[PDB]
Amino acid sequence: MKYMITSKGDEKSDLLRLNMIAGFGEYDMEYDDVEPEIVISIGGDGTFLSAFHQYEERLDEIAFIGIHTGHLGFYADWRPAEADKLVKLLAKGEYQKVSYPLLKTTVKYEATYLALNESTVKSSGGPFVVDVVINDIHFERFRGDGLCMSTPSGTTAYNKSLGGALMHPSIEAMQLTEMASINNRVYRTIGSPLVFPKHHVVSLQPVNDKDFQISVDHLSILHRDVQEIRYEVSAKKIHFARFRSFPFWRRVHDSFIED
Amino acid sequence: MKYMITSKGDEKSDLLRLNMIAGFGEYDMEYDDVEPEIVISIGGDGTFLSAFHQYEERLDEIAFIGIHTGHLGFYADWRPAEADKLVKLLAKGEYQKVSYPLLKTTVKYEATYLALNESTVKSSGGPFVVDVVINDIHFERFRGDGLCMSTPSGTTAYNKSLGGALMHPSIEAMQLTEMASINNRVYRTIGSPLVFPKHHVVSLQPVNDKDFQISVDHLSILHRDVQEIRYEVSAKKIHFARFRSFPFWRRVHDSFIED
Amino acid sequence: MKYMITSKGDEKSDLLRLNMIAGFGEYDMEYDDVEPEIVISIGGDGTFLSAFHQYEERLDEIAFIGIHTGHLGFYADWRPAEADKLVKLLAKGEYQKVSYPLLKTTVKYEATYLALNESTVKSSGGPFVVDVVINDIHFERFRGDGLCMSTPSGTTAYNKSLGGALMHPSIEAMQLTEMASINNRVYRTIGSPLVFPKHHVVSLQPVNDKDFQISVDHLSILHRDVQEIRYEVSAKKIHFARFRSFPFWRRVHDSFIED
Amino acid sequence: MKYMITSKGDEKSDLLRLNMIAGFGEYDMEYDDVEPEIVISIGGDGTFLSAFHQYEERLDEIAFIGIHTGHLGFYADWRPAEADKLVKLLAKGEYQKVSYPLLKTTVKYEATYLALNESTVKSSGGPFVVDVVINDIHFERFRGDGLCMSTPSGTTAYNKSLGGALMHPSIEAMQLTEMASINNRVYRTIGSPLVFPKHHVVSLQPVNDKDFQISVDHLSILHRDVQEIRYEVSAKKIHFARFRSFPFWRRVHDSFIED
Ligand SMILES: Nc1ncnc2c1ncn2[C@@H]1O[C@H](COCC#Cc2nc3c(N)ncnc3n2[C@@H]2O[C@H](CO)[C@@H](O)[C@H]2OP(=O)(O)O)[C@@H](O)[C@H]1O
Ligand SMILES: Nc1ncnc2c1ncn2[C@@H]1O[C@H](COCC#Cc2nc3c(N)ncnc3n2[C@@H]2O[C@H](CO)[C@@H](O)[C@H]2OP(=O)(O)O)[C@@H](O)[C@H]1O
Ligand SMILES: Nc1ncnc2c1ncn2[C@@H]1O[C@H](COCC#Cc2nc3c(N)ncnc3n2[C@@H]2O[C@H](CO)[C@@H](O)[C@H]2OP(=O)(O)O)[C@@H](O)[C@H]1O
Ligand SMILES: Nc1ncnc2c1ncn2[C@@H]1O[C@H](COCC#Cc2nc3c(N)ncnc3n2[C@@H]2O[C@H](CO)[C@@H](O)[C@H]2OP(=O)(O)O)[C@@H](O)[C@H]1O
Repeated sequence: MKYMITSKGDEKSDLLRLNMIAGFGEYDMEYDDVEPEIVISIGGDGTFLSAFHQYEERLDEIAFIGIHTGHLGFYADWRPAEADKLVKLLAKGEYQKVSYPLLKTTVKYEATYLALNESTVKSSGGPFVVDVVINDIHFERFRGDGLCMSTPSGTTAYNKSLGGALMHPSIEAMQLTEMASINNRVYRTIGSPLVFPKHHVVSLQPVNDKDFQISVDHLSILHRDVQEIRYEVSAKKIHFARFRSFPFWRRVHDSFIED
Repeated sequence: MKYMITSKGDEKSDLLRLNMIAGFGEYDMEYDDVEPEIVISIGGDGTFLSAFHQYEERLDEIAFIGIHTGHLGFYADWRPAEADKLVKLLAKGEYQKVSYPLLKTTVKYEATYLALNESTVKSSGGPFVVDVVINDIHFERFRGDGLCMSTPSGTTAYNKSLGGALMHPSIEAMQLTEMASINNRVYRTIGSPLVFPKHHVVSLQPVNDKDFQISVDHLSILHRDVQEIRYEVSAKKIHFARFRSFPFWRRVHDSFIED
Repeated sequence: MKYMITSKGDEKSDLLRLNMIAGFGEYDMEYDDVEPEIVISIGGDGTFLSAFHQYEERLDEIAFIGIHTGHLGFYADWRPAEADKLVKLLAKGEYQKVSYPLLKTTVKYEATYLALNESTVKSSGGPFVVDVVINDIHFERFRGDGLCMSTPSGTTAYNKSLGGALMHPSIEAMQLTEMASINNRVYRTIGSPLVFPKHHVVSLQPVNDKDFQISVDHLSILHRDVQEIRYEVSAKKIHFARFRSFPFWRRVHDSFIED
Repeated sequence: MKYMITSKGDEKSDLLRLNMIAGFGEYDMEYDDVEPEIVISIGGDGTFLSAFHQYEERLDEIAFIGIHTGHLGFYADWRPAEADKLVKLLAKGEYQKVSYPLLKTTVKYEATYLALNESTVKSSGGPFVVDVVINDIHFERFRGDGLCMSTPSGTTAYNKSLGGALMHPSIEAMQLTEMASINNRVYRTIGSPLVFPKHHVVSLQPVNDKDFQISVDHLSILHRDVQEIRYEVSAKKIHFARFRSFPFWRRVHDSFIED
């Protein structure tokens, strides 16, 4: 099978990468970073997010694996000590796969993006006012610092810091959280996080300024003359190679409660 | 068809009830409060919750309808002015039905209950400490005022006041929120609301005191010698007669944003 | 000087108490639990709160000291290893004193209480609705689980779990936090914690039910036919014997950040 | 007396300004925008904030007055209908004055600023990590979107949207709130708002990046090679001309509860 390995670039991750390549050399496995069917990320969740976006046009043909050489990650959830066992079981194939939902972001001026964690919209220069439209009905006029739309696996990241709920990634949904909303006699927002099912479309529309900072995972670019930002659960999914059982709620416990 | 009408009991709801019965008398419709196939609640969401529990053993054979004679409700979402149109379309049948998920609560000392809004566990006398177990793995030791497990349609009720997310009721899930959790060098909880899919089981287990106040919707009873409280999405669903399109997110907007 | 020592009652605290009494026996110090001028609490913050209330009628004549035989406390902030040094410096006198503000609670049916942490008002049986009146002007009609009025040193306790601010105890103020307030088309509360200076009077007044559960620190009693609950910063203060410098913000850091 | 009037610049505020100048022309009152002793702001709270900063070097010699030609403001709290009565009572003098505390911000690379609402520190490009030091002791390493330090009268503004407490402006304090803090196995922050008395110094210190966006009220500038940001309650105060009794808590009620 064709495989590739990305590295955070520090000494630990690079040497683990070279060792796994050597281990793969003892099997019917070909290193190919153009059309791999297995993508191994060695580093942290940030390294994994970059590997996902490096290959987001071949998502249906790739099984992803994350190894954490630092603290436990939610995508980088296997320890370096297990790398030799990962080489053997990856080479045999026949492992199971698990799929997590993704967020589709459409920016009309169109450009479309996939997020594994979230997409956010923030004020560029000055106040941030957007009309929030849900399935073509005007829901609220938001004024504040910004808005965050999270995938299920993204709920443990930015979403969590904004008061959002943690959602098991088997649920096909997206979650919208507020950043420092104003509420007074003029403006009124819902306050609570909002959780949307598949096929629901949330549209952000400018009121005055048409320039915002729009993020998709780690990528953050200033977008000019934007007329609309549309969010919906993607029809595409990210696929993980299933090594063993590491339940989502145990990863939550190990990351935030104790380990 | 067999039908029954429950009333909040004030002048407005009682006379609307008598008028609808008279209107139903002009059709092939029989008043039966033992085995109705249509249950109409006239009052508020509290009146509707009582109608649901009056007939929770025949849920699969009943279509519920709520009329609000006060402010707009989330279950009582039709106005008294539409009552004559409701009589005509209910008598013809062939209306569509919509189903919302329910929460199954099991109390072991077993007793099982269904909630349309939520079930909560609170301290009876003294401090509240419970071990939270998710799918048989210990997740956290909670110390504080209590815990709330909400259905999707319950998310706009107690859940909302506790910081929970609002979830569209097409999502088959339950949501767990904390009430005033202690977090210091001794105890540690997740803080965030937790959203669980079907077939996930959340178990609350006593640490010292075995007496708690357990609520299911409006019913709140003191339960002695409790050994466990188990939550999971019910296999049963409540069925609403679908009169017209009143989207969930519009009901959210009308109730909390403006109307 | 007259002194007394209270104990949590476990083996550790009792034997530390007996050892300190023996150490005090080597000085001009008399054990008196009727009119002590020095009150030493050995246990935790709960033990200290009970010592404060045991002697709250002689607050102006007592310097309090707390020793924690378990985890660090905010009132019980000296370690057992320092007990022999505490005996020597307490016997000499001439130590400095520090004073923390207290909360005066008046319950009219009058009865008055002093709180070192907080006083709370909760629903007894059924819904909790109270009118909140600030300096005789109606501020809000609160509906929800209850309200909490905290001293500065209480802000790290119940107040913290309810989202309240942590206030340095040199500030003469009280802080009001909400417990699970309802906000919809009917009811409207401020949401935010409220911080009041001296001489401001916050009055809670019943709307329907006149029975509530009222707490003052660890004491919680059901109060019948209550017509009003009045909160204001007390003119009385608790006095601590100042052993050395242990800044409030360092106690916050050691308790909640790391130690 | 020397007076000046600033205007939001819309038709309503400009014509009200010209009418008040005409009214002042009937008294011993001289228009001077260089050394006024009375500064009248006509517009909203934003207009008032700009008037404060236009004259922040003569604060001890100026009494400020705010008139709101739109919705009620917290500084612009008098209605246009009262303008003719304001002219008469301002011309006589002998009115009372009320003083609100201010926040002193020191930026070391030094530059010092006064805030009437708040000062905030946010990430410029990339992640935001700062060490928080309280009275020279390291309190926490904050990672997240930013931090906000509010005056008492600022607590109803940005501070409120970030979960901060509302503080009566007679309290000489400042309040620190977090913006989307990360909390996991790596980082740990207090979470709660922090309220500091006079003479307490809160210092923000860079960890990696030394470039941040620093705001003081409406002014927001990018500051390069910053080594420290120091916050403390200013020794200076803003003085308002006291027209009549409009209590702070009533302004809170009228702005956020109902009016
Ligand atoms: N104010 C804010 N509060 C919270 N989060 C904020 C935030 N601003 C931005 N963000 C998040 O940063 C992401 C971009 O940085 C790469 C990443 C990531 C990531 N993914 C997850 C996830 N799914 N669950 C849990 N932790 C996750 N991290 C970890 O977040 C940290 C980096 O932020 C590191 O500890 C990562 O772990 P590691 O790389 O060290 O292993 C964005 O996508 C956004 O979510
Ligand atoms: N501290 C607390 N904060 C918030 N909620 C609290 C709460 N303690 C208890 N509860 C909720 O009470 C329920 C029991 O009272 C009957 C009901 C109901 C109900 N259902 C919903 C729903 N799905 N969405 C939105 N509003 C709903 N209400 C409305 O809540 C109010 C009554 O509480 C009335 O306005 C009801 O509207 P009406 O009857 O006047 O039409 C419990 O089940 C629990 O949820
Ligand atoms: N849902 C709730 N969330 C949070 N707090 C809640 C709460 N319900 C009630 N409460 C608080 O209990 C108090 C009554 O119990 C005695 C006490 C105390 C106390 N004082 C302080 C303080 N000033 N700062 C910080 N920790 C403090 N504790 C510690 O709280 C714990 C006991 O609750 C123990 O760890 C105590 O430490 P220790 O005894 O083990 O040393 C009430 O007064 C109320 O505040
Ligand atoms: N995410 C955010 N969430 C909340 N607030 C945020 C914020 N980002 C920035 N800010 C605040 O803006 C200020 C700069 O804009 C000028 C101002 C002001 C102001 N002062 C107060 C005050 N003391 N109490 C209550 N409302 C106040 N406003 C009103 O806020 C609105 C403008 O933001 C207008 O309604 C103002 O009213 P008006 O001008 O229409 O009369 C900053 O200083 C900061 O506080």
